[PDB]
Amino acid sequence: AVLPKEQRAEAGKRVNAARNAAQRSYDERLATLRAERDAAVLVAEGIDV
Amino acid sequence: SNAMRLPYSWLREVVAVGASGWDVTPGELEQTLLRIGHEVEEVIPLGPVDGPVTVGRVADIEELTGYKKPIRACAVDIGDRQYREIICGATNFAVGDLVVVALPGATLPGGFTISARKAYGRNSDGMICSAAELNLGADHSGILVLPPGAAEPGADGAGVLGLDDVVFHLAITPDRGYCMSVRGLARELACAYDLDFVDPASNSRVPPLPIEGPAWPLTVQPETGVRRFALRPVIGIDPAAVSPWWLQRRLLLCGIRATCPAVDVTNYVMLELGHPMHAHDRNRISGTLGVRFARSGETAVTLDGIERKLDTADVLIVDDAATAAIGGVMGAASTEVRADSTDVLLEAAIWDPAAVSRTQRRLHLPSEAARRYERTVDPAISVAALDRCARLLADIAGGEVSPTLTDWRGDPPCDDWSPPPIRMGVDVPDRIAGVAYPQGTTARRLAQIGAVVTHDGDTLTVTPPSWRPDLRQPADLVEEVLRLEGLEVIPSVLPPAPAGRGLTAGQQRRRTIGRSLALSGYVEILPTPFLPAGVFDLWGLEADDSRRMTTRVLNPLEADRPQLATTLLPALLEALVRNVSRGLVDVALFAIAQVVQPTEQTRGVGLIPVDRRPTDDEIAMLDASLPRQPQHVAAVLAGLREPRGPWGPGRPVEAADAFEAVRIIARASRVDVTLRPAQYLPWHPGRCAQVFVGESSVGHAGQLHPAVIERSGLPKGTCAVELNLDAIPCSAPLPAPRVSPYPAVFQDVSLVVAADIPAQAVADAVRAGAGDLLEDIALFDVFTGPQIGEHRKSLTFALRFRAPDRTLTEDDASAARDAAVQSAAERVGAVLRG
Amino acid sequence: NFPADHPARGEQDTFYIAPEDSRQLLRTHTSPVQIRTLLARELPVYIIS
RNA sequence: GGCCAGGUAGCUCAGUCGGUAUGAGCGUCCGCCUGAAAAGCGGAAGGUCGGCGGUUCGAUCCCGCCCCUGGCC
Ligand SMILES: [Mg+2]
Ligand SMILES: [Mg+2]
Ligand SMILES: [Mg+2]
Ligand SMILES: [Mg+2]
Repeated sequence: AVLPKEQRAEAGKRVNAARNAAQRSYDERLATLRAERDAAVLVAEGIDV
Repeated sequence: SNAMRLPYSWLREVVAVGASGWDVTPGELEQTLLRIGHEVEEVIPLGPVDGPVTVGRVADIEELTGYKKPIRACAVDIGDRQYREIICGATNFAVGDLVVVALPGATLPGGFTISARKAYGRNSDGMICSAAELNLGADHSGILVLPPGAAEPGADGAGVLGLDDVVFHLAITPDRGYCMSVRGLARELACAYDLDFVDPASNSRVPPLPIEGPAWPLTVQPETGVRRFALRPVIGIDPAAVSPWWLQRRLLLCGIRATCPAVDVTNYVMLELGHPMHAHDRNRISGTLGVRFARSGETAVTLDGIERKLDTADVLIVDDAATAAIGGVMGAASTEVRADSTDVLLEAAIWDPAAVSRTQRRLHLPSEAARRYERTVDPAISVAALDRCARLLADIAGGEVSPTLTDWRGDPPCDDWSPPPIRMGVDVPDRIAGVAYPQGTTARRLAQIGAVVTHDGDTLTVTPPSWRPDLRQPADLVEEVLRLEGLEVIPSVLPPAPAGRGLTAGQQRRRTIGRSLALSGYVEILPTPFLPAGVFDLWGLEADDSRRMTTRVLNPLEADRPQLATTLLPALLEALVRNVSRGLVDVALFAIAQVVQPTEQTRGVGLIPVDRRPTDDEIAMLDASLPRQPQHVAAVLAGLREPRGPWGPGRPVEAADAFEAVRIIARASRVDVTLRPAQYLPWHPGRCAQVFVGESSVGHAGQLHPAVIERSGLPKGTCAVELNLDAIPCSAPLPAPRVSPYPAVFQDVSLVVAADIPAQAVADAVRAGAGDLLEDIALFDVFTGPQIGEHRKSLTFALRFRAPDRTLTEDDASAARDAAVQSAAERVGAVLRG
Repeated sequence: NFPADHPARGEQDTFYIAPEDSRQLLRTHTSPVQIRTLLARELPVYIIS
């Protein structure tokens, strides 16, 4: 926002590419960790019903 | 809709023709209308005003510039030698117009006192009033302009406006289409007050105009259901003429805006007599007028300028060039009366009520004409209403009535619109009412409403009038007599009901289940049958899960919630979130309702004739066409199950509390259940039990899956239960306990098993081996210490042995215990603790 | 005794079951339960629903 | 059916017509504190700004369609 108007297009494009790379890694890691939780829920928290 | 609005003054005038001097208070009129069956939605008195409210004439206008909005400094003639200077922000008037002036000292509704003001650098000596400021009508955009000749300057405003009037807003039931007019309502009041009625549609009140030849060539396809179609011209009307104030005022108080004399007259006569009327510019008609069904893909532009997609069941009026009207719904723009129209062809038609209903609902056009035609219009008054229109239009617009008339009345022509006669015993209304009416009551009341009545001994032959097509059966005639005599005369006596069987076992069980859950701390809710959007996606159910096979509503109140519930849990979870989100975090809810579980695609059954009873096969077919709808009981829990207090911090909800809910329901149903580990969304796969009665599955209980909890925004640890009550058979046990007077023997037994062995399986094996000497068994210890071994557990049961006919020795009890130990070794692999 | 294509039945706005013209709906009153009882039970009938 | 006005945190609501909602009151959490609490003082977390697309380097904000309430037929 504080950057000059002439520089916002170039810099903003590099920020979004880095931001999307981090967001991409987070999304799949969240899915991986959720899948592991769902796979381990039956045994780790089982009870005698 | 069913709304009928009319001013009392007009209703009184029509009643007073046959009952000179008739006049009742609005409170009594409202009660009389209610007593005979007409719902009064609102009674709206006009005004009131007080002080100097007078008619004025705008004699000059000075435009005041330099302000936000255009402002006018007006010199207004109020009938004396000193014109008043009045400031007004409205722009809908010109020099020479008649207006209504409230002078300083006047009081307008409500409590608005008028005084001289200093506005826009000028001195305003009063105000020019709008219809809304006078409580005459709703118009507030501009001020009220009276038509030329309505009064002279200086005339009393309240008198010219008739502000002592009262407007009645009625809701007419769909069996009384004849009451959507002053004619019908006045006739009803004449019946209620035993007055002589002069029919405003009769030849004495509307003397027939000459009939010297046809008015316009016409072809009618009788398959359209049109019963009558009449035409008469009025030539040489004055384009500059405007309807007189008495006519524009009555239209306004009935909710209709005045536009021009030709249209105003057709609307006025429609309100007066109940027969819709339409004015065509005859000079814009090209060739023969034809009444026919619309063809596929045909369209027409109605006089509102909107193009209408037509159906082959829509009835039209057409000429050689274009469509002239959607019959009984709205006229077309092609023949519409315009400001320069000078020759008019008036249309008085009777359309098929069902055809109009279908057409107007498809096109969303519930016009004043359509809602009358769909409730049936009296076909006998078509030419009367036509002649009434023609004579009134010619008078107020300076025209001439043409002595020509076209009047199609069917092939062959119908010269008598009498419905079929009805035979009824003279005492039938007395029997149904339980009242012995005075002699001749039934015949007098039925003649009052317009029927022809003849006596054949004890049997009446009743021919209803043409405006009462709702009178078809003796029961219809009974209602007429009873409502006019007043339902208050009907006594109150209890019927002779037979000895009943009371509540069924299922109805009784539902009460007992609800009492037990409530006493155990559960709060009942009423579950909504519409599923939250995408709830099964939140649960992660498979695409082929039977709960996804839902019945869907075509027109739900929320377009994203059309499906009906196959399970009660979504509605319970939604109520749990409502409670928790508002600060009530420790909650236990339950519900008892039906679910909707279809077994096929939505399949309908054709209409079965209602003149007979449906056969048992037709009944079973109607039942088989419906989705299965069994009764369920369900519950949800979150937060603390036991509250904190001076005993301690309380106890959070756990899966065992859901299992206990199952046992509460089971004890209330007097059935034995078993619980077995299961996997079944949305439950936690390690904390889920499937519930069985015998070998039949009846539901599930336990803790909800943590992923479902996260995606659904539920409290952590939320637990749930759902059982199918229809799958639980109604039981009626008859116990015969035999209390043994001999002492018992107490022993405990400790057995080591694999961790996956259910404790109930160990108890079952112990019971099977111990035999009949075992009176009671109770688990009181589950030990997984280090001396036991990994993936194993020690269980200790308290055993109570008692013989029915002797005292036992310790060896006798130990022998039964040892057989229970061997039973457990064989069935669950148990090892005696050591 | 509801007439077809009439305000006595058209005004009665009803939750109809999809698709259109399926002749299946959510009941607008418990009166159909009374109709079912008259078909199944011998007269006289004194029934609450 | 109209051009509008509205959907924003767990609740009730402010506020932004492009790159931080420096959001409020209450709700949740931490510290001091208390035997344990709460208030008080000092601090944090939490919204993907109604849904789906589009424009754009980038949209709570601009455009389209749709869902749900209000002004009102
Ligand atoms: Mg009747
Ligand atoms: Mg909110
Ligand atoms: Mg604190
Ligand atoms: Mg704080």
